[PDB]
Amino acid sequence: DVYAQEKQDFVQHFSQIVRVLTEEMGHPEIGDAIARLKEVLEYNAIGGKYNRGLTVVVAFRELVEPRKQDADSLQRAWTVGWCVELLQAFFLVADDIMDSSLTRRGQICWYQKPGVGLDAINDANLLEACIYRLLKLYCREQPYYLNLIELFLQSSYQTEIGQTLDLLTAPQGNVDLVRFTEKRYKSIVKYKTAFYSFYLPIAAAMYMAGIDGEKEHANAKKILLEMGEFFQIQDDYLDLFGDPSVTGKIGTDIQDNKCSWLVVQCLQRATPEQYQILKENYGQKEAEKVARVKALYEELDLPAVFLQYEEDSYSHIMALIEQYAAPLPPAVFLGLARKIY
Amino acid sequence: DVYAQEKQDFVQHFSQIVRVLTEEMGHPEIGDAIARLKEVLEYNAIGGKYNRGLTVVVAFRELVEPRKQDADSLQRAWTVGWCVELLQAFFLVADDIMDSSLTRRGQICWYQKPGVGLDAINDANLLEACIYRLLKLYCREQPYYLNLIELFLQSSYQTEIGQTLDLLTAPQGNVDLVRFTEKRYKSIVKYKTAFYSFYLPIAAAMYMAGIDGEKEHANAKKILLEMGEFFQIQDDYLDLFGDPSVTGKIGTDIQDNKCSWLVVQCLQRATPEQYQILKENYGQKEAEKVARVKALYEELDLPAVFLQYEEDSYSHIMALIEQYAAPLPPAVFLGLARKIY
Ligand SMILES: Cc1ccc(-c2cc3c(NC(P(=O)(O)O)P(=O)(O)O)ncnc3s2)cc1
Ligand SMILES: Cc1ccc(-c2cc3c(NC(P(=O)(O)O)P(=O)(O)O)ncnc3s2)cc1
Repeated sequence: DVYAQEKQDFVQHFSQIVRVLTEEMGHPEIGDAIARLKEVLEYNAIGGKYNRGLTVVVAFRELVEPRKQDADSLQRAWTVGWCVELLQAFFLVADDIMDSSLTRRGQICWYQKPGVGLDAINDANLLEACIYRLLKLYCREQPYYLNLIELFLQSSYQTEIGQTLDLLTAPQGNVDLVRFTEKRYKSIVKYKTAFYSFYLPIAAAMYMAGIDGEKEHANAKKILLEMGEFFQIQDDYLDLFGDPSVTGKIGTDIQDNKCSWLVVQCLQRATPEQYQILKENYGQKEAEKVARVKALYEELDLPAVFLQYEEDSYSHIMALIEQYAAPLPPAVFLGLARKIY
Repeated sequence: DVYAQEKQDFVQHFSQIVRVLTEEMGHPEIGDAIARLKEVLEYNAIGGKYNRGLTVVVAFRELVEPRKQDADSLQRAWTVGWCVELLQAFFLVADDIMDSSLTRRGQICWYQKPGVGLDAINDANLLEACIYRLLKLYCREQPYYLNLIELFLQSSYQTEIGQTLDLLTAPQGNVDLVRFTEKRYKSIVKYKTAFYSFYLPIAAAMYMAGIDGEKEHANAKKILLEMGEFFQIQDDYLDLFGDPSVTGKIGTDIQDNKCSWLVVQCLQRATPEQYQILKENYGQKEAEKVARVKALYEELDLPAVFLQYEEDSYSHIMALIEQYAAPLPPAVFLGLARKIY
């Protein structure tokens, strides 16, 4: 991976991110808050694979004439990559509280730690605020400063809108399948995950590289939102049919009344007898009642529909790279495609 | 009031704010989210006196040569005033959840409405996001655009930091009076309320007027943070000794283990017998155990200490206006002083 090359340099820069967000050394009065902020950063922004933030860095290598990769330019790319990870950490701390999740990456969610609770709401907002403090501290003089601020702000808004739509669509506690439509599913994915996950990191790299034209961004967006769509559809598939060792942790999507790609397809493909069997069994705790939905999906050959979808989507993404990548190097999109397929 | 003059024009502009944040008319997919956003705006940003947002407008009249008050400049001042109110609504929706409050302005807190609950966390973040959407929609071309974005972002961070400090200082459930010190109290007030309440609206007016020098801002800040300090100390006093009719709703500060100005003074002024009587009775539900703290304050003549403090603070604020207002018209600060004293 072009990712395992930049990784150590990215994780090591985190120490600097933290030092600089804590050192408010002129103001001793707020010392205790700043220590809490340190703890929030370290618990919530560390632990994952850093795919989104690393993408900022990789794409920045690929886009900027290598003679303009002076030590400070890369300082800035590492920082902006960390900004994407902090935005992510803000979303997830807050989502975990809204979902009443227990763990995140097999670790206890921050709001469930003894003594944190709902104070995590302020902590989450502090994660988000750290983004603009870093952008100012590192990128204030740069011609892309305002472009980046607007990008991060816009990425928050799109994600929050998507979250609202998700929350209206699948309220934990209300089995209503009439809400689970293909259009709604696509819409949730695009706003809630694809913009920040796929558009944001590439677009940030673009602006840092001086590539600020609206059409270029619109062109990169069209490719990258499609990738985000596929990426989430594959997550929904693996959640149930992923070999749970190769994958991670067993999936709870059906139990949670999620607007999964699977239930969406199931509903489109269903005798009126089938819809009832789903109305009855979907969103339940009972293992044998989730084993029964798994069998209704298997019986509808949705794994084959998925495999069929994964191939079609792969050709489509390549047609899109062909058509919309220029004048960015196609490898910017292709590295991403390779990681997700 | 120079405030009751601009008020109707400010409240009426809210309809436009809302129309423009809802009309995402090109994107029908997100219709349901946008309707939820409308409901969140209307429930949480309407209902108070609009003192902070109005200040933006009043100060903008006083600061800009009246020949530069074309209909669009005032559109923008009304919008930026509404931005300050939305920032406030973000803080309060989120604080109410963190405090487990029941009502806000005798009305049911948004997170306690049937069907909202912890989804209010996303709603709060949407309130905050609306600020930057309005700034973009109305002020994108203006030379003060970036200055305003940074001001709002900085005001969020200061407030969030203050909130952390508050939460560490007075955890509901942990009677620890060793944390309640004058320095800590002042620090909480300055970060948590004074910056957004007093500095922010004037500073926004300043930038819109073209007054962007760092020293001018530092000068206005020094006056305005002092006013914010007094304003909060007066709130803590009225909370207990306010005639509850003239004031509003009876005060629960002692019950809630708050870092009130009153307990801070009480602790400084206390035989070691007194400290025990406070250690025992502070933070309790029982009416007769809150009636007992009220009597320990009365017995220490803290109402006289307050009256003494209010006079000293009034002279100090006037000395500060004299010294630091120039070259802004002293009336910018004096209108505020008149409203709070
Ligand atoms: C921009 C960008 C680039 C790559 C990714 C990928 C995430 C991911 C992935 N994610 C897994 P993880 O590696 O266990 O985090 P998940 O935790 O998101 O369910 N697992 C396997 N391959 C990939 S590729 C996500 C976003
Ligand atoms: C910038 C600025 C300007 C004026 C104020 C004032 C708020 C306020 C006030 N606030 C009362 P309210 O009028 O009942 O909102 P509170 O709800 O804040 O406890 N009550 C009486 N006078 C004043 S002056 C606050 C901030």
